[PDB]
Order: sequence, then C-alpha cells, then structure tokens
Amino acid sequence: MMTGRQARAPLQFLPDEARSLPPPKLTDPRLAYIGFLGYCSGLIDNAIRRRPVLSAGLHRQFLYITSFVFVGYYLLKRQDYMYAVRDHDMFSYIKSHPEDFPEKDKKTYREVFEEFHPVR
Amino acid sequence: MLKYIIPTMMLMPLTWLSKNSMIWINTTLHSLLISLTSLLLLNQFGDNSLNFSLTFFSDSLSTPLLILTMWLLPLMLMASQHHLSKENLARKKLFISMLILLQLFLIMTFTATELIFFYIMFEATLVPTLIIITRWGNQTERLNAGLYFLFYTLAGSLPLLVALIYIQNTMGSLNFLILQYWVQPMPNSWSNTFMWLACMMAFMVKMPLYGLHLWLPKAHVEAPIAGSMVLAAILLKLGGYGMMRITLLLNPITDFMAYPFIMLSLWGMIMTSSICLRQTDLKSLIAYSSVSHMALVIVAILIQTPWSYMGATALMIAHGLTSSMLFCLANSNYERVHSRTMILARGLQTLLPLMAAWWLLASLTNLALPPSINLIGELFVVMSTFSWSNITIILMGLNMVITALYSLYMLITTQRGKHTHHINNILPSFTRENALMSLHMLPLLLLSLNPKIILGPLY
Amino acid sequence: MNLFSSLTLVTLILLTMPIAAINFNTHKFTNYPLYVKTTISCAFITSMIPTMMFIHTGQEMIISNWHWLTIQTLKLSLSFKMDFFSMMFVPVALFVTWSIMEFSMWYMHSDPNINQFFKYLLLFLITMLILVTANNLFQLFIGWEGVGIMSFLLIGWWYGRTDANTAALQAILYNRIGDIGFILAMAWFLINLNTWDLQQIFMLNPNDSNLPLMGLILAATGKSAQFGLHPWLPSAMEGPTPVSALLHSSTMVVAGIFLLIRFYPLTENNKFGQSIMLCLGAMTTLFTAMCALTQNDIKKIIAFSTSSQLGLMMVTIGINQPHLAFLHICT
Amino acid sequence: DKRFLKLLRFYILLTGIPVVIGITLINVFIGEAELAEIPEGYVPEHWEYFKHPISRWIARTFF
Amino acid sequence: RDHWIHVLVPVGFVFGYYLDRKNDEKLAAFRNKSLLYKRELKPQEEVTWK
Amino acid sequence: LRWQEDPEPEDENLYEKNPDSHGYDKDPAVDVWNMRVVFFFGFSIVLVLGSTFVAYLPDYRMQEWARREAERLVKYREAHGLPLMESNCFDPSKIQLPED
Amino acid sequence: LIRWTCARSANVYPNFRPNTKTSLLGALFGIGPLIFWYYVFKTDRDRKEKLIQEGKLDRTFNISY
Amino acid sequence: SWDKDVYPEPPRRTPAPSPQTSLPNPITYLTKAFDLLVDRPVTLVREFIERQHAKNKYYYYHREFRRVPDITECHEKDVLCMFEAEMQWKRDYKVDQEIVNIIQERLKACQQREGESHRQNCAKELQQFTQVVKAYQDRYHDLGAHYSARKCLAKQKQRMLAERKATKEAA
Amino acid sequence: ITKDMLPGPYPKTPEERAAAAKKYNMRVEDY
Ligand SMILES: CCCCCCCCCCCCCCCCCC(=O)OC[C@H](COP(=O)([O-])OCC(O)COP(=O)([O-])OC[C@@H](COC(=O)CCCCCCCCCCCCCCCCC)OC(=O)CCCCCCCCCCCCCCCCC)OC(=O)CCCCCCCCCCCCCCCCC
Ligand SMILES: CCCCCCCCCCCCCCCCCC(=O)OC[C@H](COP(=O)([O-])OC[C@H](O)COP(=O)([O-])OC[C@H](COC(=O)CCCCCCCCCCCCCCCCC)OC(=O)CCCCCCCCCCCCCCCCC)OC(=O)CCCCCCCCCCCCCCCCC
Ligand SMILES: CCCCCCCCCCCCCCCCCC(=O)OC[C@H](COP(=O)([O-])OCC[N+](C)(C)C)OC(=O)CCCCCCCCCCCCCCCCC
Ligand SMILES: CCCCCCCCCCCCCCCCCC(=O)OC[C@H](COP(=O)([O-])OCC[N+](C)(C)C)OC(=O)CCCCCCCCCCCCCCCCC
Ligand SMILES: CCCCCCCCCCCCCCCCCC(=O)OC[C@H](COP(=O)([O-])OCC[N+](C)(C)C)OC(=O)CCCCCCCCCCCCCCCCC
Repeated sequence: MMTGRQARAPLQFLPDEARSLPPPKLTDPRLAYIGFLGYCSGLIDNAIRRRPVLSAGLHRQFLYITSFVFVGYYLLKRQDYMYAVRDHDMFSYIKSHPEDFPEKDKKTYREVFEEFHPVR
Repeated sequence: MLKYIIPTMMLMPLTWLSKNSMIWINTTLHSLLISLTSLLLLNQFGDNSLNFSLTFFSDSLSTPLLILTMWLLPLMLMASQHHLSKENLARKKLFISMLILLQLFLIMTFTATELIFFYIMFEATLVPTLIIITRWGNQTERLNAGLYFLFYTLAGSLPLLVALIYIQNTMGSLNFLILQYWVQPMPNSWSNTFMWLACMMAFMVKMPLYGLHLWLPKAHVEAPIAGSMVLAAILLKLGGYGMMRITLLLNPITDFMAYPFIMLSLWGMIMTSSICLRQTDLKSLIAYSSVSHMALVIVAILIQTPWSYMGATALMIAHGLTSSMLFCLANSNYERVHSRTMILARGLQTLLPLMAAWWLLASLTNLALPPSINLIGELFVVMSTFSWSNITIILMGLNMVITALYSLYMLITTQRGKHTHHINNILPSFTRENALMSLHMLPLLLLSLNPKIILGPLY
Repeated sequence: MNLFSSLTLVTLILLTMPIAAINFNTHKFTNYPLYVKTTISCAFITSMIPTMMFIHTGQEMIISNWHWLTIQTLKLSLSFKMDFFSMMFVPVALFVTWSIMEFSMWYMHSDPNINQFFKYLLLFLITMLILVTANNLFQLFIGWEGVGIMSFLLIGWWYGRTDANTAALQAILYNRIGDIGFILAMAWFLINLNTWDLQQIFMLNPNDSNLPLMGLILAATGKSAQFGLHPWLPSAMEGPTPVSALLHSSTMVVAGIFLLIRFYPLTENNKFGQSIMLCLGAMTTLFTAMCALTQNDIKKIIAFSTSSQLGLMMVTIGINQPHLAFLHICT
Repeated sequence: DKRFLKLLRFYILLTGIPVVIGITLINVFIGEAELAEIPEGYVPEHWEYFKHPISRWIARTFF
Repeated sequence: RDHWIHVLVPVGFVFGYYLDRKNDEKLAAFRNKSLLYKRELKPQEEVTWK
Repeated sequence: LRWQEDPEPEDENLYEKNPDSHGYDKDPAVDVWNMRVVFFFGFSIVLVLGSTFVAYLPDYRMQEWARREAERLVKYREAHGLPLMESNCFDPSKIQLPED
Repeated sequence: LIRWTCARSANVYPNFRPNTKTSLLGALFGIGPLIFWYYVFKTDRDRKEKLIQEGKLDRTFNISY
Repeated sequence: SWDKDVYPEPPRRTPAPSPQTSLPNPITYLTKAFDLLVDRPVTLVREFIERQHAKNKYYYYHREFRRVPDITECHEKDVLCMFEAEMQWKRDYKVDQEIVNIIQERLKACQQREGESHRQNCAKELQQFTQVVKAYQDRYHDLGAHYSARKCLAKQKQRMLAERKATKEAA
Repeated sequence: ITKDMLPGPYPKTPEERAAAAKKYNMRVEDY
C-alpha cells in the first residue's frame, strides 16, 4: 500500500523524518515485553540443553534480554514511524480532497426518527 | 483490572519457585487472597459501569462471574491435590500453571472492553482446558473428548471472528461502551440473518445449545475434577456473558431469529433432564443437568427482558456453585470406589453421614429450593418466559418436576438404601473434602441473604 | 401494637433457637428432644397472647420488617401477615406439635438419631409457620417447598427401606406437579397485577381470575392430596407415626386448603373456580372414604380419612364458605 | 466429621466474633450518620454520601 | 527474608493497584469538565480527583 | 505375552500412616498447615470478612439514594398538584415529529 | 456391571445403522416436537401481538416483564 | 422517622375501653408486664446508645445530580453528550421505579389499614396507583433488556405519532 | 476388564452367538 511512499529513498530502516518523532521510552511496556521474551528464550536455552534453568549461564540470559531489547527498540521506532506516516498521508489526502470528505450535517435526536421495536 | 491480572500472573513464579511440599499450600493461600481482593469490583453504580481503562471495564454482569472465577481456583487446587499426589513435581506445577493461566484468561475475558479482545481471551481459554482434559483426564476417551471440545468451539467461533471484524469495519469500533451509543438497528435480511448466526452460534456452542451439546458429556465427564469444576462453573458462562454483550447489536432481528433456538432450548431442557433420569454414570448425569440448566439461560437471554437477564445471571452464578459442588461430591465417591457408575456404591449415608448432608444440600440447590439463588434465577426466568408466552409454563413446570426427580434419584441411589456389601474401602470423609463442600455451599447459601449483587446490570 | 408484634416474632425466633443449638453443638445432648418440646410448649404460650388480643379487638397487622430485594417495581420484604388465619392456626399447630413431640419422646426412644428426628420435625414446624404467616407469594413458596422437603426427609426417615424412599419421592413428585400451578399463579399475579403481596392482589381484585385460580387449585390438589394427585398421602404412611400424625394428618396437608382459604377474596367472585373446587372436593371425599372402607393397615385407614376430610374442606371452600373450611382445619 | 465441624466453627468464629463485637462497638459508640442538607458552597466527599461508618470507610478506602 | 515467596502475590497486587492509579492520570482529560460534576475549585485544591 | 509394564499400584489410605490426617498431604506437618491455610484464609478471611464487606457495601447501585430521591420528587409534586409521573419521558416541545 | 454400563453408553453408535426405522423414529421424536412447539408458541405470540397492537389485550398493570 | 406526606396515614381513632364484664382481661396485665419487664430496659439501653451517638455527631448527604442535556438535544453518535444523557435517563428510570414502589406501598398500607371496608376507603390510592402505573408503562414498558434513552425516545415518538394521527382523524 | 469381555456387535454366526452367550455368563439356549 505505502510502498511507493518509501520508494524514492529505498532500504531505509528509519528515515530522517523519523527523527521528528518521539522515540519509545526505555520503560515502554512493549519493550519490557520484548525483554521478557528474551528472558524466556534464555530459560528455554537452559532447558533444552539440560542446564539448571534459572541459575546456569546468567551472562547468556542477560545477552538474550539485551539482544531482544536492542532489536525491539528499533522495531518499535520503525512501527511508530510507519503509523505516523499512515496518519500523515491520510490527513494530507483528506485536506487535499475536500469534495470526497464533506462535513456531514449532524442532527440531534429531536429531529432523528428511529423506529421503535417493542420487546414483548 | 491490572490489580487482579498481575497477582494472577505472580501465582506463576509462586508455584514454580515454591518448595516441593509447599506448592499446594502457597497457591491455595495466595489464590484465596486474590479471591478476597476480588470484592473491590462491587463498586458498581446504578447508571454507569465501573470503567477502569480503554481495555477493561466491569459492570454488574462481569463482576459476579469474576468473583466466582477467582473463587473457583483455590477450590480447584483443593479438589485436585489428592489425585495428583503421586504425580511428577514438574507436571504438578504444569497442572497448576494451566489452572492459573485459565484464571488469567478468564478474568480478562469477562472484563474485556473491546469485543475482539474478548474473542481472543475467550478462545485463549480453550488451550489450557484442552491440555488439562487430555493430559490429566483419567481415561482413553479424554483424547476424543479433547477433540469435540476443541472443534465444536472453533467451528462456531471462527464465524464470530469474521462477524466481529465486520462490525469493526462497519461501526469503526468494537468497544462495548462505544457500541452502547452507536448501535444501529439490524433489519430483516439474509445478510443480517447470517450476521446473527455468526454472532450467536459460538456462544450457543459454549452454553451449550441443545443439539450442539454433545461435546459437554464427554468434556466434563472425561476431565479431571478441576477441569470439570471450571468447565461447568465458568466456561459455560462465557457463552451467556457473550450473548448478553452481543445481543445489543442484534436488534430487532433477534425477535424472530430466537424462535428456533428457544424451541431447541425449551424442548431441550425437557430432553436432557429426562436423560438424567436414565444416566448410569453419575458424572454424566451432572453434565446433562448442566445442559438442562443452561437451556433456561439461553431462553432468558433470547427473550431479552429485564427479568430474564436478571434471572439468567442469577442462574449462571447459582449453577456455577451448585454444579461445581456436585462434581466434587461425585469425585469424592470416585476417589474411593474408582468408578463413576452411580448404582455401584449405594447406602453411603450409613457410612458417610456429613457428606450425605452435603449431598442433600447440593441436591436441594440443584432442584432450586427457595430461597436459594438457584430458585431466584429459575423463578425469574419462569416469570419472564410466562410473559413471553403463557404456554411456556407447561414446559417450564414439567421441567421442574423432572429436575426434582433426577435430583433426588441421584440422592436416593448413592446415599440411601442398603450399602453395597463387597465395597469396604469407604474411608471417612477427609477434612479437605468437607472443606471443599463447605466452600462451595456456604457462599451459595449466603448469597440468598443479599442476592442483589448477582442480579446483573439491570437490577 | 408493641406487645402483639414482639410476641409474634418471638414465637418464630424461639422456634428457630433449637435449630441454632443443635447446629452449634459439641457434646451429646442432655435430652435435646425435651428441649425442643419445652421450646414448642413455650412458643404455644407466647403465641396465645396475640391470639387473645385478636379475640378481644380483631387486632390484625402486617410486619414487613426486612427489605430483602427490589426487582425494579417488585419490592420483596420479609413480611408476616398476622390476621385471623395466622392467629388461629399458629396456636393450634403449636399445641398439636407439642403433643406430637411428647409422643415422640416415647415412640422414637429406641431411635439412635432421635435428635435428628426432632431437628427435622422442628424444621417442618418452622417451614409450616413460614407458610401460614406469609404475606407474599415468594415467602409462602419458601414455606411451601420447605414443608415438601421436610416431608421427603421424614417419609424417608428409615432410608434403607426401599418403600420409604419410593414413598418420599412420590410425595415430592405429586407436590411438584402442584407447584407447577403455584408458579403459574405467581407468574400471573406478577405479570398482571405487578405484585406477589396479598394486599395488592386483593385491592386490585381482578375479574379475569380463571387462570391464577386454576393454578392455585392445582397447587392445592398437589398439597392437599385431592383427586388426581391423591395417592402420595396414603403412601406417606411409610414414615414414622409422629410424622404421619403431625405432617400428613393435621398440619402440612391442610396447606393447600389453607392456600385457597388465603385467596378467598378471589374465589368468592369466581363461580367457575368455586364449582371446580366443589366438584374436586366432592370427588376426593367420596373416593378416599370409599377406599378407606376395605383397608387393613390402620395408618392407611386414617390417611384416607384425612384425605376425605381435606376433600370436605375443599367442598366447603367450593360453596363459598372459607371460614368454615378454616374452622374445620383447626378442628 | 466432628473434627471438621469443630474446626469449621472455630475458624468462622475466630474472626466472626471479633467482627460482631467490632460492629457492635461501631454501632454503639461511633454510631450512624444523620441526614443533613448540603451547606451552601460545601462540596461533600464521595464517602460522605453514605450513612453507616463501615460503608463510609469502604467508600473512602477502596472505591 | 526467610519467607520471601509470600510477597510475590501481595506486591503484585500493590504494584498492580499502583498501575491502575497511574492509568487514571492518563484518563483525566474530563476531570472537572463533565456537565454533571464541573465546579469551582475549593481553596488549597488543584484537582477534583486523582 | 505383552510388554514390560509396572503393575497397578494399590490405592493408598492416608489414615493408615497418619490417623489424624486432614487429607491434604502425607506429611502430617504439611497436612496440618495446609488445613490451617485453607480454614483461616478461606473461612476466617474470605467468608467472614467478605460477607461483612458485602453487607456494608456503600449503597450498591444507588438503590437507597433512588428511594430517597423518589421521596423528594413525590413530596414536590404531591404538594404542587402535579401528576406523580408523566407518560412522556421527554418534553414534547423538544421533539420534532416526522410530518405527514 | 461394567458390561452393562459400557453397553448403555459406548457400544450404541458402533451398532447403529441408519435405516427406515431409525430415520423415521429419529425424525418423529427429534424434530417433530420442535415443529409442534414452534407452531404453538408462534401462533400464541402472533395472536397476542395482534391483540396488543390493536389495543385489545388487557395490559393495565403490566409493568414488570 | 419519615415524611408523613410521601407516606400518609389518616388519624388514628381508637375507642376507649368500655368493659362490660367483671372478669379482668389478661391483655391489660400482660401490657403492664411488657411495659415494666421489656419496654423500660429496651428504652434505657436505647437512651444509653443515643447519648453515645450525641457525643459524636456527624452527617451524611443526599447526592444532588444537576440536570444535564437529555438525549433529544444530543447530536447523533456524539458519545460525550449522549453518555451524560444516558446516565441521566438511567437515574430518572431508577427514581421512577422507586416512585411506583412508593405508591404501591401506599396502596398495600391502605388495604391493610382500612380492613374489611378497604374497597370503598382506598379509591384514592387505587386511582393514584392506576395513574402512576399508566405513566410508568407508557414511559418504560417493552423497551427490552438493552433499554436506553434512544429506545425510550423512539417509543415516545411512536406514541406521539399515534396520538397525532388519532387527533387528526377525529377532526 | 478387557476387550473380549466388553459388549460388541450383533452375533450372526452360531459360534459368535455361542461365545457372546459365554461372555454374558448365560446359556446359549437362553441367550
Ligand atoms: C451476638 C453474637 C453472635 C455470634 C458471634 C459470631 C457470629 C458469626 C459470625 C458473623 C460475622 C459477620 C457476618 C456478616 C454480618 C455483618 C453484620 C450485619 O450485616 O448486620 C446487619 C444488621 C444491621 O447492623 P448495622 O447496620 O451495623 O446496624 C444498623 C443500625 O442502624 C445501627 O445500630 P444501632 O446503633 O441502631 O444499634 C446498636 C446495637 C449494636 O448493633 C448490633 O449489635 C448489631 C450487629 C450484630 C450483628 C450480628 C450478626 C451475626 C449473626 C447473628 C444471628 C445468629 C445468632 C445465633 C442464632 C440466634 C437465633 C437465630 O446495640 C445493641 O445491640 C444494644 C441493644 C440491645 C437490645 C436488647 C437488650 C435490651 C435490654 C437489656 C436489659 C439489661 C440492661 C438494662 C440496663 C442498661 C443500662 C445501660 O444487623 C443485624 O441484623 C443484627 C442482628 C439482629 C437483627 C434482628 C433480630 C430479630 C429479628 C426477628 C424478626 C425477623 C426474623 C424472623 C424469622 C422468623 C422465623 C423463620
Ligand atoms: C452473614 C451472616 C449469616 C449468618 C446466618 C447463616 C445463614 C446461612 C448460611 C449457611 C448455613 C449452612 C450451615 C449448615 C449446613 C451445612 C453444614 C452441615 O450440614 O452441618 C451440620 C452440623 C450439625 O449437624 P451434625 O449432627 O453435627 O451432623 C450432621 C449429620 O451428619 C446429618 O445432617 P442432617 O441432614 O441431619 O442436617 C442437615 C440439615 C438438613 O436439612 C435440610 O436439608 C432441610 C433444609 C430445607 C428445608 C428447611 C428450610 C427451608 C427454607 C427456610 C429457611 C430460609 C428462609 C428463612 C427466613 C424466613 C422465611 C423467608 O441442614 C440443616 O439443619 C441446616 C440448617 C440451615 C439450612 C439452610 C437451607 C438449606 C436448604 C437448601 C437451600 C435452601 C435455600 C437457601 C436458604 C438460605 C438461607 C440463608 O452443622 C454444623 O456443625 C454447623 C457449622 C457452622 C455453620 C456456619 C454457618 C454459616 C457459615 C458462613 C460463614 C461466613 C459468615 C459468618 C456467619 C456464621 C454464623 C454462625
Ligand atoms: C458450531 C457449528 C455451527 C456454526 C455456525 C456458525 C454461524 C453460521 C453462519 C455463518 C455464516 C458465515 C459468516 C457470516 C459472517 C457475517 C458477516 C456479514 O457481514 O455478513 C453479511 C454479508 C453481506 O455481504 P456484505 O456485508 O459484504 O455486503 C454489503 C451489504 N449488502 C448485502 C447490503 C450489499 O454476508 C455475506 O457476505 C455472506 C454471509 C453468508 C455466508 C455463507 C457462507 C458460509 C455458510 C455457513 C458456514 C458455517 C460454518 C460451516 C462449518 C460447520 C462446521 C464444520
Ligand atoms: C442473637 C443474635 C442477634 C443479635 C445480637 C446482638 C444485637 C442485640 C440486639 C439489638 C438488635 C440489633 C440492632 C437492630 C438490628 C438491625 C436493624 C437494621 O436496621 O438492620 C438493617 C437491615 C434492616 O432492613 P433494611 O430495610 O433497613 O435494609 C435492608 C437493606 N436494603 C435496603 C439494601 C435491602 O437488615 C437487617 O436487619 C438484617 C436482618 C434481617 C433478619 C431476618 C433474616 C432472614 C433471612 C432470610 C434469607 C432469605 C430471605 C428470602 C425471603 C425474603 C422475603 C420475600
Ligand atoms: C458473588 C458472586 C460469586 C459467587 C461465589 C462467591 C464466593 C466468594 C466468597 C466471598 C465472600 C462472600 C460473598 C457473599 C456474601 C453474602 C453474605 C452477605 O454479605 O450477607 C449480607 C446480608 C445483607 O443484609 P441486609 O441487606 O439486610 O443488610 C443491611 C445493610 N446494612 C448492614 C448496611 C444496614 O447481611 C445480613 O443479612 C446480616 C444479618 C444477619 C445475618 C442473617 C441472620 C439470619 C439467617 C437465617 C437464620 C434462620 C432463619 C430461619 C431458618 C431456620 C433454619 C433453616
């Protein structure tokens, strides 16, 4: 859909306009969930190699957590960028096509007739 | 809702870091603390629901289901710790993890503000239940049972998903609070007819509707005791909750779409109750009685009056407590004679008198003895269905005859008559067993003192 | 006022006190039957004071003391109707029950479960006075199903006997067939009159009262063992003799008759309901007195006797004489 | 059965007798609120719309 | 602590309770702005609820 | 013959090794503390304090308020000669009907 | 006893054959009463709805439903 | 106590005791025994508890909801206005429910109080009951379990179209 | 309990009728 939008400047994971956007906080709950997924990967890595699950290889568990948080931070940056691009294109298209988006006359319910259906 | 979701999740490190002799005690203790905490959901208002966030809310429909759900977990742990005593320790912790995970999915099934998140938690409940039945059920047929439970649900629920996404494309939202104000009337057409079926048939399977009920006397029978407790007490009520939410969007087409299903329920409660008169398996009898009781909840939701919704939510809470207690009583006899045949162990009041008193009280609540909330829900549904059509009292009243007849027959066969001579392993009732019966029966009887908290959002 | 209502509620709370004593126990009782019999003799004495001051002035009241539940326009309260029917039936029932329990201290002396027997007999008496003192249909239905359940538990007192269990379940079956009509009446009064209270039923006074009175007649046919729903009362002789003496002769089985006496402002304006009650009562009193002419079990003869007397009570309701029917109950 | 019933009554009464004694002392010595008209300019707290002290405490503490 | 495992579910309550209160400040756009409950602020008051 | 299988283990009686068993565990100290946890946190905490909590709910779903408010409105419109309730929920001056 | 309880439940469908007898009994006792109670309740509610919309059904004190 | 206008009672006329016999009735002796043995200790305990209440007096309030705009002057699908209109409608519906309950309590109290001449002497309470039940039925009946202010407004507009058509055809 | 003591299909040959009569602990002439 938006593939011609990111085709004049291809293969940019985060373009330069993405820096206009606020980055995800480090206490982002999505980023905390990705760190939790890294911790679960570290536990499964101890489990399949028959290491003691919570205790063995704390350096390896911490590199799992760190690597998932590291990749996931940039994935969340790109996610928020693409939804911001989606809304920017939507609003610029509505602003440039007023004949397709008229302001509908809102009626109050004193004029609005709705059919009544009795439950009896 | 996150003050309940996070302690329920903290039960997972609590069960996996506990000492091996402490995993029942610790999970029972802290699940009882979560259940005590669940009464803060009774901050309900006469006009507004208790709306926590964009994701979660709780009106007077979801609140008793939440309190019953959070109450059922310690009782399931007490019911299950004896027959899993010889189990491997990690499999025991995995069993407790499946119960905790099922509680976690249920409490945000009932509080899900948005309907597709309701759908995802609603269907997420399948996986721990399927695992509990097929892994810790006792017999061969559990595997076949796990298929029926899986595939009557999904075949009903995958058209719901599409239907909900269609509403997402039509209304722009699936927030139930937005849909309270943006609901448009659903006229008579074929498109809206299959819209109605896609919105309703997943919950018809969950209730179960008569004719769609066949998964239940396999799934509740072949399950272990905690599986049967949560299946009868909570997971049937996902269908009633989902109907009470989804029939907002289905007016006025419901006024003639309900006619076949009402027939299937009104005759179905005559059939399945009659089936209970000739059941040889006691646990199958309790399962068919659950189908018969949920038929009234189906009729009450489809006729959609205030009295019928009040009776249906009272009957859902009351049936949850009563059916869970009846499965626990049948399990207490199964853990002595190792057979679910009801005619096998007879005359048990001569051997086990206090457990016979628990059988008596659970039978009296099953036959809706006033003033139990069983009778409150039963009676209010009967009032509303009499107003719907005066002839229904026939099929209502005849049901209350047969409901009495199978309730006492169960009580006469197992408790009365002469004891079986060759059965000599009838141990005296453990403190755990009488405790389990009292933790079902005492809240059930105390709710008769103040039933307004289980009468739902339009009390 | 303050004497009448206080001693009214003291009679009922006093009856509930030995149930609380037997449920909160640790020891083997020093003659719990004597305690229950002393309690019921004292409740007879306490119930005689509102009866005397009804005989003096005609003093009647309603004690709606506890708001229980409001279903939008149906306020349900714990409500006690102290009128002529309660004022005469409560002392007669307490006097009869006091004799039944001093009889039971002899007759049931060999029974190892005599405390459970006196507990069940007192629970019957409590549910029967809930039935006869009720002001709304829900509380009357509590008393109604309560005397049905205590009837079950007391017919099947010797529960290893197959005939006792069969007779107890038969009594349940016929009474639930009558409860169909009870719940029909409750449904009609709620939908058409917006009430279960007797006062609004009598004040609205509906002319199209065929269907609720047919429901009440079906409920009395079940409860008072009229023809068609009669054989459970001769089957109920399978219980012990104090059960047959208290419940199945004098106190429980008049309840259906009592129900139609309670709704006499509706039956007096319905000649069709009067004719139905007249024909049903005459059919019952002929058939059961005819059955009693050849029986050999003495309790079966007395059971067909009292079902014939209940048929006579149904007759005198059917000739629009409800106070003679109530007098024949108390007699 | 007797041991179960003794332990059941013990653990119900263990908190129930202090709860009944405390409710009695609250009803006697603290006592119940009196209905009053709202003064001019006074904005009541949300727990001040309830009559019993335990209800006001629940409304102030939890709800 | 010798009984450190008995604080997992209670602190998970409190922290959960904390997050609920922390969410309320994110849903305070209509605080003292509803037509039903808008009012002038009392002295030494900055918000009508927290 | 058929394969190598453990025979059926006989069903254990918890009262044999522990005649004071509450049925929670075969270790008697764990059994007694499981009993105390179930009874204290189930009956002493949830049932008693929970029933006390429900008994003193602050006007659950504004029923009592609604009586008292009704006792205001009746008293306003008994005295002013107004009817106790109108058939119209909404003022007919603020309703446009579809003309015909 | 085990043989009886197995015959009553699990052996029934392996020994079911759809023929004239089982089809004519399964449709008489399975969908027959559904059609019957459908037409009874439908005729009753059509008659009652017609009486209410024609102002003939006495609904004077009916406010609970 | 309560307000004697919303819960009215006629003045009590009890007759003076005119004993014709020489036998003393037990009711006067039991009334004196109830006054001595029962009523005075209960009164003293209540006076003690009432002094303990008067030592610490505090107040609660009846919550006053101001009137927000109703559903007729809310724009269609405007959830912020029609939410408040819906909450106002639900509160008014709950209060109308309690008004019907008050009038039913008056009707039942009159039926017990007037006794055997209840049919003549309770015509005013019966008439008020009939008026308020007709108003409640026109306002809220047949809306269903999913009632709202929109359903009630649609019911009122249907009833007003029927009344306008009946007025037009009769002129 | 085992598989050849459970109920099975309808007996057609006389030896099948004989072995199912033996299974239900009764005579072939009575089965
Ligand atoms: C007692 C121990 C019981 C056992 C302990 C353990 C119990 C088990 C565990 C329970 C745990 C709690 C469970 C949750 C419940 C929480 C409490 C609650 O919700 O209370 C609700 C409710 C409201 O309490 P509240 O909101 O706190 O107070 C409202 C007031 O506005 C505010 O109150 P107030 O300020 O207006 O009143 C203050 C009141 C304090 O308030 C209380 O005590 C009420 C709280 C007690 C609640 C107890 C509930 C537990 C269950 C009790 C029932 C079962 C007991 C065993 C069985 C008995 C037989 C059945 O003061 C008094 O009590 C003192 C007055 C004493 C009068 C009698 C003596 C006078 C003469 C004395 C002469 C000698 C001295 C002369 C000189 C004196 C000089 C100074 O309280 C009650 O219902 C109290 C129970 C009694 C009710 C009336 C009983 C008679 C009714 C008869 C007719 C109706 C029934 C007909 C049946 C017919 C047969 C079928
Ligand atoms: C908030 C505060 C509330 C305080 C008040 C409590 C309110 C009710 C709560 C629930 C009470 C049930 C507890 C007893 C039954 C279960 C255990 C048992 O069987 O023990 C036998 C045992 C004594 O027997 P045993 O000789 O040692 O051995 C038994 C034998 O093996 C052989 O046994 P058996 O067959 O000879 O004897 C069993 C017998 C068998 O008798 C029957 O089955 C006949 C019952 C039905 C016909 C008669 C009643 C009909 C309805 C009228 C009553 C309700 C309305 C009354 C109002 C006026 C009208 C509107 O049952 C009884 O006598 C129980 C009396 C109460 C029956 C309640 C209705 C059950 C019927 C089914 C449902 C009906 C609708 C629900 C009603 C709910 C009312 C609140 O009892 C005890 O040791 C009691 C332990 C302590 C109980 C505490 C109860 C409260 C627990 C709640 C805790 C939290 C709040 C704190 C309150 C604490 C208060 C102290
Ligand atoms: C548990 C077993 C039974 C389960 C039953 C589940 C429900 C049964 C009915 C499902 C119908 C299919 C989904 C409908 C979703 C409705 C969404 C919608 O907008 O509909 C209107 C739309 C209308 O199209 P539209 O909305 O795009 O058009 C615009 C609107 N108009 C019409 C005005 C121009 O309906 C459809 O497009 C088709 C609806 C019928 C679909 C028929 C194919 C499926 C048949 C039923 C299969 C059921 C499961 C089979 C498997 C059984 C077990 C193995
Ligand atoms: C031995 C123990 C007794 C108490 C000992 C200690 C106290 C000593 C003596 C002093 C008395 C205590 C103070 C007065 C009592 C409290 C008074 C009071 O206002 O209480 C508040 C209220 C009075 O009612 P209310 O109308 O004020 O409030 C009810 C609450 N709303 C409005 C929300 C509905 O509650 C009670 O009094 C509760 C006790 C009721 C007693 C009867 C119980 C029957 C249970 C049956 C269950 C099923 C019923 C189904 C059928 C119903 C009918 C259809
Ligand atoms: C709830 C949904 C999920 C279901 C499962 C939940 C399980 C989890 C458990 C959580 C805790 C328990 C929750 C439910 C609590 C219900 C109890 C409760 O709150 O009650 C409040 C009720 C409410 O009554 P109330 O409304 O009148 O209270 C008045 C309100 N105040 C107190 C503020 C003035 O409390 C009472 O009734 C207290 C009065 C005394 C108790 C009754 C005494 C008499 C009982 C019968 C005596 C014998 C009569 C004759 C019979 C003879 C023998 C048969």
